[PDB]
Amino acid sequence: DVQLVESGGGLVQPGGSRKLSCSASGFAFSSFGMHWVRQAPEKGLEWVAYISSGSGTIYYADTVKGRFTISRDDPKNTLFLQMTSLRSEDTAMYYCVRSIYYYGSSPFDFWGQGTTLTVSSSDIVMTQATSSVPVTPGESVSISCRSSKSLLHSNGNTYLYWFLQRPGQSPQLLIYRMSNLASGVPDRFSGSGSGTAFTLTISRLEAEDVGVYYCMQHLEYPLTFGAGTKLELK
Amino acid sequence: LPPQLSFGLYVAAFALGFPLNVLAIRGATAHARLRLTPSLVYALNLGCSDLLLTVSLPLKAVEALASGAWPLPASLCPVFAVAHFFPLYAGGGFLAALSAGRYLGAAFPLGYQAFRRPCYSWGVCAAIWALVLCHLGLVFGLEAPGTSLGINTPVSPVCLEAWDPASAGPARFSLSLLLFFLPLAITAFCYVGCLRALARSGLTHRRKLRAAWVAGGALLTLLLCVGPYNASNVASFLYPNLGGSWRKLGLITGAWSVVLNPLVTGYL
Amino acid sequence: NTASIAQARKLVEQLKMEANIDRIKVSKAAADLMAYCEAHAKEDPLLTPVPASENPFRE
Amino acid sequence: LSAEDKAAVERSKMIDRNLREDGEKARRTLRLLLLGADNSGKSTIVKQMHTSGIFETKFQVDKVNFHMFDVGGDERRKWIQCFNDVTAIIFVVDSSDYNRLQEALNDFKSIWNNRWLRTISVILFLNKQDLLAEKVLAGKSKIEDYFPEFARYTTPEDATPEDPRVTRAKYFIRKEFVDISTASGDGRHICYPHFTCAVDTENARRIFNDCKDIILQMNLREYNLV
Amino acid sequence: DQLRQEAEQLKNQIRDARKACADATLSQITNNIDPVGRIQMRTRRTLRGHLAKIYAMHWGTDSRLLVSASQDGKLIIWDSYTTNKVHAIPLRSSWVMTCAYAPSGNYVACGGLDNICSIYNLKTREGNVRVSRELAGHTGYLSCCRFLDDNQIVTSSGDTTCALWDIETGQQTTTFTGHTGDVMSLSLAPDTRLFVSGACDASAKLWDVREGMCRQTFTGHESDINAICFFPNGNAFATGSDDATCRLFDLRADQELMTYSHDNIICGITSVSFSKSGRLLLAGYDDFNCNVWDALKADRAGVLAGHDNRVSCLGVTDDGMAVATGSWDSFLKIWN
Repeated sequence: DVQLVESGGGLVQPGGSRKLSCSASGFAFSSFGMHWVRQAPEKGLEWVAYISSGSGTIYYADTVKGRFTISRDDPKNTLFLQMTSLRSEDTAMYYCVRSIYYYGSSPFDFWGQGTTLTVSSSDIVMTQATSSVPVTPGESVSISCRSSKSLLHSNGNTYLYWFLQRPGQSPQLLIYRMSNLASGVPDRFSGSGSGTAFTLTISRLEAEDVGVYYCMQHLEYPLTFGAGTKLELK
Repeated sequence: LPPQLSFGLYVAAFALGFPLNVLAIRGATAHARLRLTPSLVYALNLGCSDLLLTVSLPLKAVEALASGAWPLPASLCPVFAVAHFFPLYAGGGFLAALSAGRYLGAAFPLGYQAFRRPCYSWGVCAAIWALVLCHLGLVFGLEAPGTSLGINTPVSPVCLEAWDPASAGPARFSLSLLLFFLPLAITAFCYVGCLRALARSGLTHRRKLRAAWVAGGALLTLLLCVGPYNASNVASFLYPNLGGSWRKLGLITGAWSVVLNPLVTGYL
Repeated sequence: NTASIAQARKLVEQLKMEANIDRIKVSKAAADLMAYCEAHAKEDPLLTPVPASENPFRE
Repeated sequence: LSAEDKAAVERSKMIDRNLREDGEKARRTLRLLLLGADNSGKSTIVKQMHTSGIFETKFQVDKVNFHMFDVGGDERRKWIQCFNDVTAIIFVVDSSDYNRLQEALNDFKSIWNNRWLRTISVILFLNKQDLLAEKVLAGKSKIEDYFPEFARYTTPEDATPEDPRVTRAKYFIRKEFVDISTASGDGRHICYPHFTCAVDTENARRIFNDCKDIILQMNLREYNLV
Repeated sequence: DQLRQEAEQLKNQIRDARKACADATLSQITNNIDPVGRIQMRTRRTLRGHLAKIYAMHWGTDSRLLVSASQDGKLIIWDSYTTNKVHAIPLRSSWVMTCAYAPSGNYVACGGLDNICSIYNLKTREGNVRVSRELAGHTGYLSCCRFLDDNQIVTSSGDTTCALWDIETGQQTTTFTGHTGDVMSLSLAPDTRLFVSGACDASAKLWDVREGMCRQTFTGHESDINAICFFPNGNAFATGSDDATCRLFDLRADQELMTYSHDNIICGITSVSFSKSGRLLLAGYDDFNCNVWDALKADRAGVLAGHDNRVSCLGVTDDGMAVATGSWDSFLKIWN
């Protein structure tokens, strides 16, 4: 029912300009914060932009600050990203992320399909410490993640987000805290940890569990992803 | 007038008005705790301004015992003096605004009920505050563009009473015309309109007479106590020949405003 | 009428309920209520005030 | 202090803004509660016209919106508590029937002396005046059979009137309700009697004028004048 | 006929059996306990979002996220820890008199003079609260509603009857039996097997949700019963009435146990609630504040004052950490 169809990618000469649009349907778009998240064709995810509901709060990544602009059109349910003076590192894959914020909300639940952009020629260190795990289906897999700063807050929340990206598919939200399982995720996924170290546990492995797992922090304004641990069948 | 009689009138007005003002402010706060209305805002502003003036009376009383002498040091002379002249041009103006509200409560009841906010009344009151401060500062800057400021010593320092009538005339006349006579006209027009609306929409003869008497306090104190002071200022501007006894009578009627404003048109 | 004899069965059922409750007296059930009241008294924060460490409604 | 807490605070602020806008929009309109026994033509008082539970009516007079609520379910003693803040109670009573006139007077007395309706004014509509005139000129039915004081009653000298018998019967019927309303209340709320035929079309103007008077009373009481 | 005579003598012998079961009073047994002392709770949170009279509230099972219903056609879900509004639900009918919050936290309910019980879903994929279901079988105004679970809800309405509804089918399962007056309040037992309901005929009734008819009847009031609440153990309940009095009845004795009243209060009682341990009884009155009685000693332990209008609703959270009340001055206040 929830659809986020975004377009505007292609080949752009360096120093040029480009507009990326995203049309939303199947949900009350005006009541959601919306993110632009960029991943390199060989690296992992990297948060770029965020605009709150009602466009009262706008946050930019430091690498794209000044030359990138995010805007929202609520009558027609559309998000816009205007980018100017493109560098060589902006050739990437762009996802548009739906995210709401209240007491029991689960942010970053839905992700867009993405657009491909090609060009011619402090922050929490969110580490994984594991490039990949060779494993066979059936057993249980534990994936560790660490942060340069303690993610525990005085209100009791921890703000750790475990995401899964299937090969050729958009990332999906698995866990939105240490242990709060997301909607539609099987019970076989679980998570735990402490202020600095975190562990994601998968009890059983099927053919659809192959993919890259990311650990993300949501403690403060800059959002940093992990390096991504790849789980594949062998 | 002998200095002793003026001293006695001043101290009597202060001593009998201060409990009246604190009781009026207490009643206004008690009524405003339940809910906030523009009438309560106007009453609170009038009460606090008249309380400040009440605090202002006694040292001028003991100075008038000394027949124009100023035992207070000069540095405390101007910052105090404007305070004694602060509500005499402002508080009655608040009454005018209050009268306007009463007009809006009578001529257009549905529109006033559906389109009133206490924030509007607070902004209006702030407009009077800024207006009277701005014109008081502009007039007081003419005293010394830059002896002590606000004190002229005859050949015995004197606080704003030995000032040159040639410069005192136009300034006081402009202050009395702008800050009193226009609010007086607004109050009179609003009273006439409110009484006309009450007559056109009568409900009970006894209640109509009671409402007309209650609405009569603002005009009565505007042209009975503040009125003689501005009239004396106008007469001094037009005729600089007569003595300063009329100014003393104007200040005595200002003390009568001190004793009379908390008595009528207030949550006492 | 049918309604009157309907509440006749209704109050027959009420009599049966009072009869099987007649084994419990006022004193015994009052003692049970007393046991519950001074058995869970240390739990509720409404009786004994709780310090700021465990009170989430602090200013 | 966290980012999610700040975003939740922003969402709460947006909700507050929407609530304030809706509250002002609802504050613009005026609300009335319609009351009256059956066979009194209460539904056809206003020609201009949510039927679940309470029948709803909306009509505009001089760009002023009135929402009239008619509760279709006796047991009036309980749900009346919801209507202690309406602008007025439109009490419609049939004057053509003398058998149920005493019951209607008792109902009006119960509404007037209600604990939660201390400050709610009543606009009284003495409906079906033409049937009253036809019955009183028929001569078969007399007010003295039910109200003996009509035998000792005469029209006031300050009357502003049709047949004089019609006028005296109408003024007696009005004076009963006026005496009931003036026995209690003590000026907190008053009554506005009005005569009305079944084919009348100016009832909305009377309701608008009485509502304007009530709002004037509220404004005067707000400024501590009455 | 003789049916009235046999019913009268049947009532008489039930009364004789109740008198025989009454060998002592609760006051005589409880006189040996020391008093709880003066209880003076403090107001910590004030919720100021509503613009009309608040008629009901209900705490969540997580001790936060309380739902409240007001006359401006608004349901508001509050995060009580931070005074943050989570959801604002507009209502089709502005005449709402009751609201319930599901124990699972996924649903809310509302109802009133429209004779409809509307259940709203809070956790949807669209991210907005939508009307999940409407129940339209009652012929009178809805007075109270309580969630048995996510699929069953028991409502009490102004048609002198109480009903049990299945959300999925949308049809009422058991219509129970009628009182002789308007049913004003309803309370659920902790084991969710029985429930008590008070009506306008000064009578309370204990019903079983399984067999579907009335098990017990309690009397003793002489005016409208407006509020009702079970004891924490489920073996007792308390009613408040327009007589300015509360009565604690006992289920296993079928006899009126304790009466709470004072000479200086004559106004009716709107909401009645118990503490977590059951030692304190909280009663909201029409004299603009709340009273804290001792459930055993039957004396005024404290007073919660600060509301500028009639106190309409009360509620104690599951862990007993705080109590939230709501009045007709568009205000909800939290005390501990």
